[PDB]
Amino acid sequence: SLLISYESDFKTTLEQAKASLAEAPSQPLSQRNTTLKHVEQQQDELFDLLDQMDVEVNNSIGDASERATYKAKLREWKKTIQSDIKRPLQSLVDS
Amino acid sequence: SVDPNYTEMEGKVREATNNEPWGASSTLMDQISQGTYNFREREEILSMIFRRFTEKAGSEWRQIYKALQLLDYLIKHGSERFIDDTRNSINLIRILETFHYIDSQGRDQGINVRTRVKALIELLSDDNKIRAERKKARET
Amino acid sequence: NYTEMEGKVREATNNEPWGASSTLMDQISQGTYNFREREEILSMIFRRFTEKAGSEWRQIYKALQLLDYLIKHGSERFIDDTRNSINLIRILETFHYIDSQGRDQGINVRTRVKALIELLSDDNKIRAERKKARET
Repeated sequence: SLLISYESDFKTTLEQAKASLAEAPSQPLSQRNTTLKHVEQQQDELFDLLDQMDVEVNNSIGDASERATYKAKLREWKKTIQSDIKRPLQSLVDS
Repeated sequence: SVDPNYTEMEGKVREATNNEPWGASSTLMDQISQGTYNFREREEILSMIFRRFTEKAGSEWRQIYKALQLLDYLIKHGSERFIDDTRNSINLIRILETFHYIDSQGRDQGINVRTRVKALIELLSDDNKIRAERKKARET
Repeated sequence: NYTEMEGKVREATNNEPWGASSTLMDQISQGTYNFREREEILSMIFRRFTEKAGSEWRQIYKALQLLDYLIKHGSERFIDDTRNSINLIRILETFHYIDSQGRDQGINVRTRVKALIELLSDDNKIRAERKKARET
């Protein structure tokens, strides 16, 4: 399904950004800039994927109990992006 | 009487905004955009850019024009933090709205600065537009 | 004994590999941002225009390619230096060479040099090529 493909892209992207974030502080500045810039792009990609998934969840899933389950997951993912990507990235770019 | 001791990044911005008529290269601009992802380099990039707005005038207009080009590029390719820093200083950009210069042949050159400034201010006031422009920048 | 940067220019003009790496050319472009390397690149490229002739047309042709790339990607100071020596490039307009099989290879130089001069001698075209390199 499209949804599954979106979710797979999301999780893959989330893992990569977290790995880049953990690795960034130990890279030389020249390399660290490139790394943070890519993480910032991935942050934007992750938010866009939530929008996309929400649209797809709405169109493709008729089960009202199941649609609720997906919604909670999206909401938790949004919070994970904020806390595990956006906030640590901002902090690194700030110092 | 010390040397001004320009850093490498500061030298990059001086270069990207010198008085030559051909414009900063793609790769130079890209390199500057990378600098916006750490505190020191980004502070240096902001100061050098905004120094040109205040230190240059008249027949040195192309330096201002180039500083505006750099700034626009950085909105599209630099850090979100850099964009917020630039907003906080919109005032320093807005003063250039009435930049005027007529060259040694009658041609209006100040109009290049002015329209550039006008488009830059429009961009900065519109989060949705910035968002879309950064998307475009990545694809291309 | 050639400097490192001089070596890179020689490399970018070699018969082999026939396509130059944009990676090598980027290293040469970065060299145009400081006096020491810029002069070396400039003088290597113009020695090529002077010293090579006839059956060595490949090095002249690839030297012209490098120059074109550097105008588009390198420092504005390098462009100013190149234009100051535009007379030395114009000399190549008349480069003549017919090979072992009666084939005109000199034309590859003449055509290439005509385009570069058209570019180099027009500020608007240079600005547009530099921007377009960024729009990639």
